[PDB]
Amino acid sequence: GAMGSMERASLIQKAKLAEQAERYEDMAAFMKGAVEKGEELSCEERNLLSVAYKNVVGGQRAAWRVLSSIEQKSNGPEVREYREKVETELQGVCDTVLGLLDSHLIKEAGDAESRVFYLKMKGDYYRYLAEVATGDDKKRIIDSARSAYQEAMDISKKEMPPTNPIRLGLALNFSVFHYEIANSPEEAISLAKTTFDEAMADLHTLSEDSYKDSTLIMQLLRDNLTLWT
Amino acid sequence: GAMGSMERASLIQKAKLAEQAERYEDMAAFMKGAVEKGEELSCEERNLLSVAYKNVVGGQRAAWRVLSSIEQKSNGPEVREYREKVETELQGVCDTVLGLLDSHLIKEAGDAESRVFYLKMKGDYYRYLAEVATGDDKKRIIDSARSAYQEAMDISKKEMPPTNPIRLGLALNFSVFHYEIANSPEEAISLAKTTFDEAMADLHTLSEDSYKDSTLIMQLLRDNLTLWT
Amino acid sequence: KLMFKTEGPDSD
Amino acid sequence: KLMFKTEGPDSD
Ligand SMILES: C=CC(=O)Nc1ccccc1-c1csc(C(=N)N)c1
Ligand SMILES: C=CC(=O)Nc1ccccc1-c1csc(C(=N)N)c1
Repeated sequence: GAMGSMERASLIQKAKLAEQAERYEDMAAFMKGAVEKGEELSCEERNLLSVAYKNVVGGQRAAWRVLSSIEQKSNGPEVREYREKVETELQGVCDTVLGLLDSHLIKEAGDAESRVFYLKMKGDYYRYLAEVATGDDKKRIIDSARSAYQEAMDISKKEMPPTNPIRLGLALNFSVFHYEIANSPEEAISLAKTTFDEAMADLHTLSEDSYKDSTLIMQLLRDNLTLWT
Repeated sequence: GAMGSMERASLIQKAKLAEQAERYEDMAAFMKGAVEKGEELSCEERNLLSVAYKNVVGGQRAAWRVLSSIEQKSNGPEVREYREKVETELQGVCDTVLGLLDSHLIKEAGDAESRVFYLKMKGDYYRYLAEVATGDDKKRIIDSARSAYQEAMDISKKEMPPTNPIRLGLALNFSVFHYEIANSPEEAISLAKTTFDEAMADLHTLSEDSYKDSTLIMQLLRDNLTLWT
Repeated sequence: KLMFKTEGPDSD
Repeated sequence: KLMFKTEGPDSD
């Protein structure tokens, strides 16, 4: 694509500059270009990829919710047309990320840390597609998210300690998937509670810095449990 | 352009929806499409146009400043390249707005309220071009901003009361032009003080609602004076 | 809509 | 950079 002529290292450097400038669409385009170089990504580069697209899709999700709410209240074609425009752009971003993951980030990821990271992303972006999906395509999209999250969970439980931040963030997101996408609030609560309690029991093994990383995500699990129970 | 097939009224409605969704690039594209219909704009529509592009260019200015600061500290080509990319996009947005004003918003604006509004915009977008300009092109751009602001000032003083919010916002922006673009801090301070004092003396003529509109902008003049004196 | 906590930047 | 107050949305 349009980043084919730029050095991988230059694309990474510009992604970091774009982050500092809060230019997340640019950041995502630079990271897409870095991924398309074909080399595997480091932990820092995976985080740049994820942060960029999370910010882009986050703005789209927030806009879509505003428009959907106005549309529901209003039920001319303009509200529906514009909600559809935003929805299509959101779906396009999800498809782009899912495309990077299947071609070929996931299949080239052999280490637990990288494979879990990417499968969690696959779950997340199918989850964002599910949020806007309506009907049977909705069922298939939900199952795709579930499958990705479940495979990530299986690997993380076998290969990572219970305080691992990637493992914790995965469980957090899968529990939110259960609560409001799969309409399984009890599964959500059970997952969040077990994850929190097993991490709690492992905190004594950690350095001050790792302790801070793990407790930050545990607090998000607690935040959700407080709202759900 | 791509909005040529959409009804003017639909474009206005979608601009208002985009504002609610905080989708300012869309809002600006809808308003550009409304302007290009060729009809004059109402006060509300002028405000939609201005708010949309102010938000778009505001994000670009903030990004450009972050990048320029990193570049100055660093003095590879990447920082300069990316600052240039953002700079070109900013210049493109300024050129688009200036294009709308000259073709043909300003020449079709006969009422003081509309003509002052557009000439203030012309001053503002030449001012944003000046912020990134370097050298002699810089001098010509500064003079273009000055000329637009001055003509707006002349009309506003002849045709509007000193508490008129358009007149007040014009003087605010022209005073900031003087302070940091034209390197005329004394002209800036004099303008802000005279504008504030003349509005103060006219507040007794206003309704509660107009009083609130005028005092809000007077507080911005005071905010600047506090920093400048 | 009430959004629950998920991982990473709270960008929506 | 210290930015002074100007009219309209403080979007930068
Ligand atoms: C501030 C720098 C920093 O933490 N760099 C890293 C170094 C090693 C692994 C991950 C990261 C990382 C995590 S999030 C993130 C981001 N740029 N948002 C970067
Ligand atoms: C909230 C609605 C409202 O104030 N509508 C108006 C009606 C008559 C003149 C101007 C406006 C206006 C000023 S700013 C603005 C905006 N949409 N940002 C709209």
